[PDB]
Amino acid sequence: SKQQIGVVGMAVMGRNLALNIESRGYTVSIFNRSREKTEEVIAENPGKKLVPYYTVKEFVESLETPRRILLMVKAGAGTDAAIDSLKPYLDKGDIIIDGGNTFFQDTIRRNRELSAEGFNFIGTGVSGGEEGALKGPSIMPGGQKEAYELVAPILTKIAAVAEDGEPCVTYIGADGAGHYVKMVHNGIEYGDMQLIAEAYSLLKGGLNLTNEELAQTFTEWNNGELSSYLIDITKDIFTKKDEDGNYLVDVILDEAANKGTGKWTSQSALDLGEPLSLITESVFARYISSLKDQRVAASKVLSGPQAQPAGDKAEFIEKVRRALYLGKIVSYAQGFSQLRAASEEYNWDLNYGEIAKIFRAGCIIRAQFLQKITDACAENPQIANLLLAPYFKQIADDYQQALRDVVAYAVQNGIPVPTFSAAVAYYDSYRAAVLPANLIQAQRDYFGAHTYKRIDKEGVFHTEWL
Amino acid sequence: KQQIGVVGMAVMGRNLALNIESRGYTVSIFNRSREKTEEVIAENPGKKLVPYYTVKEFVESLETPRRILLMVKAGAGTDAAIDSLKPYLDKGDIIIDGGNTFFQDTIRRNRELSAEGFNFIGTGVSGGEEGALKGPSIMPGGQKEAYELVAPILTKIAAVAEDGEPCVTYIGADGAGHYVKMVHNGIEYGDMQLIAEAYSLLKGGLNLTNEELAQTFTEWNNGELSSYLIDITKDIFTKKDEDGNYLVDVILDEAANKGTGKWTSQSALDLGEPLSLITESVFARYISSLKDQRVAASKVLSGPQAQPAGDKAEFIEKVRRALYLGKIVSYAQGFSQLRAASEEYNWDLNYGEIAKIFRAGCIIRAQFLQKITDACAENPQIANLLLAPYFKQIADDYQQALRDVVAYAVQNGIPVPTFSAAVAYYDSYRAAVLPANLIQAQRDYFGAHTYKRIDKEGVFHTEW
Ligand SMILES: O=C[C@H](O)[C@@H](O)[C@H](O)[C@H](O)CO
Repeated sequence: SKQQIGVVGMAVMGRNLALNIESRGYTVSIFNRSREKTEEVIAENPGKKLVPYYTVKEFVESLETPRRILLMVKAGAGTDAAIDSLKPYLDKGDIIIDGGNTFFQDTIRRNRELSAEGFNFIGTGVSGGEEGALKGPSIMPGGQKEAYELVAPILTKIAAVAEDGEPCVTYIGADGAGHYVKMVHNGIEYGDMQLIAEAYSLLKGGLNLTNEELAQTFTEWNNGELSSYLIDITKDIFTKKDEDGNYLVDVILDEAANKGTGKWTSQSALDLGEPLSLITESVFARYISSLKDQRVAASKVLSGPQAQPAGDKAEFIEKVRRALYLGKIVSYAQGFSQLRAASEEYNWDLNYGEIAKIFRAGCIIRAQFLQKITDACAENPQIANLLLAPYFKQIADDYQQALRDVVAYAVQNGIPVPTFSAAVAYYDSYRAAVLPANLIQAQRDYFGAHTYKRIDKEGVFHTEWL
Repeated sequence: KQQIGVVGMAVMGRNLALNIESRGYTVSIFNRSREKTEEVIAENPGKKLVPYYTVKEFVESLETPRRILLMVKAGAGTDAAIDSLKPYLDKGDIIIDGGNTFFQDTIRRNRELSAEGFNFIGTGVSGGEEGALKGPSIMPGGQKEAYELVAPILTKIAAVAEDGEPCVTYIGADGAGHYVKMVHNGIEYGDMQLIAEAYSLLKGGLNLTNEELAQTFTEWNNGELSSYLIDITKDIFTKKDEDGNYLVDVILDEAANKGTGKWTSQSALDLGEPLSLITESVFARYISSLKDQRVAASKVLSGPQAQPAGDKAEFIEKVRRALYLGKIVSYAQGFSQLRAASEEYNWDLNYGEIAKIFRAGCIIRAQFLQKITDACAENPQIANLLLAPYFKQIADDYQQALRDVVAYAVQNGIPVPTFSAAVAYYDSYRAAVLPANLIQAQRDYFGAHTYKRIDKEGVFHTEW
């Protein structure tokens, strides 16, 4: 007997994807380079149609042809090694799906090489954390359309489904487009978590709310326009205690770790000429959190102010709420503008409304907010920036004063607000018909004879400033 | 024979050649295009410049160990020029690439050439076309022995600081010099953006005329802010268009850079360094380049107008203080990046010596660099310039002005990305506890990533 699909990589996401597939009625072969993990999965899941393999040769031979193999291995060297191991055992026409968090340029190279060798390849993002991998993640596949059609049925079976019944999987585009979209999802996730962290800093620093009051505040916010998976889990985190009675949030070390897709999104913004300030400041905020020993030392020598009077409690809470929602809007406007720049550079003809649609459920950034983006893109598929869409434009009209008030309060109080700060600076630069870049261009001409253009005549000019 | 030859007669190369000749040396010059070489000779009669029209004759014209300064445009024309030189070189010869080359390419070339018995010095040269001619800041990395062999020539063509010291020094091995040149360029983008925000605040908040802006920048240039960029800025505000109007007001506000301004920030991202100010400066150029989008958005989006500025002299002083403290933060971030790069690429950089060669010749030259040199002399392995006594004092005295300026700008609709980043960085770096505890809790909740605790050792995971 042979199984229908095989999964390589039994760390949590891959094991949970295998169990997700088996839960839809499929029989699944599994393999992992560290064999003891495969034994663990079998011991922990008696009764499920998972069949373990302990060599790659036997794993491949166990699959119905054309084979469908999903790889969920560590990005980079590990993924290339897994593919190189499978190759000698495959038949032309076999289907390889790389669902790891792979850098998109690696997928463009791999798609080229494997398609030339006659394999059907799909590089796909998978988002949803441990629970979404098990129950239904967002799935963003790229590659040749013929390859996607060979796996669309199974990907649809395992993907999350939106409340309107639409599966959270769709063909993203050619070659590396799917892994590029997964990277941008992770960059947006970094930005949403830093925005929430700044709201927490503001409520705790400005109002001295207790953890119970922070949980109540996030619960109320989750009942309105801010409802999202990240705010829903935050409200839970603030009441969790350990075996001794300590709130976990207060004993967890404030050193935010990362696995790269945050840095990759920002490095891509820098390559594409996109001003992706909010997600990039979120990466830098994780980086400075990781300099804990330096911060502890500096906290003992550098001076600063104390928090200023916050005024009426409910009014302050509502301003922070409005600052957080408008901050999100600015972060996503920057992220979707980057998706357009990447689509143009890499020739993907991305469908932005469809990307937002698959993020309505499954993924970590899931929220009703994604329907607001889906609808703005449906109305204007090539909209240049979400801030121009009526819904977003009007929220900015209504909420920008709260955001400005919150940033001024935080700065006077010494509470760091890198992303709320960045959101104001971006909104005020994007709407500015004239910026002080005229001076920067005059300086470059002065010290380096770089030439500049004029607003009243054609051509390039160079001046003797003295 | 000549002690040194220059390859590439575009403007930078020809100027370097004239600088060297100006010091008393005879210089062999060569160029891929016979024309430019011919053009150069004509323009400077009497200057000892010996032209060669073949790479072979060019190389044989040089005293061993040969010193060949390569000033072709950083790109693929560099590997082409080296490819053409190799067959005529002898073991021990030295190729010196003065292009604005990406440091990883210099690391590759230095490794490849060494294996073939040739030395390779990748060097930054800062100062502009004019600086190259009169005295640039020179930042060379590669084999130290090769550097010491050509150092007599470099020390005579470099700019000189107040204390008489030439603005050149051995930076470190392989690509260390081109890495430092890159960071100098990142710091230059940060200084220009900080000045641009000060201009925005003075013009939008106080409605200063160009004459008043020039007067203000002149006064600032007399004190601690003294710098080449502030000196040229007051000249720009004084420059009138041939019709009595100011030229800066008709320049298109689309800031270029040419695909290289992003390198410092990309390296910060690779090294784990929070280089927010310089990076926001690159993003400010990127958004200025999206002019069609900005004009479209300006017809749709709403915002506040400038708020009452209050006393004029007080407002100007607060902006001055904000500018100086913002520069301190930008350099603190940049020197911390130099330490992380030194560790990653194994260079054992001397930070005080790097600050010393930036005192003159380069675009960021300013009195300020001496304060950094002083701090590094006292403490060569200082983790961050904010910890040095002089800088901690300025931050204690000027932070309130910076905070007042950012709050004013935000209420007024005036974008201040780098002043904003400076406050956020200062308030994050001094914070013993940040809200990253919630981020770690979230990562453990949704992806079981585990977390550390402040009261126990080890990695923990919670069934949330
Ligand atoms: O937050 C950063 C995590 O290190 C990173 O791994 C991703 O966010 C991942 O998608 C979580 O599953």
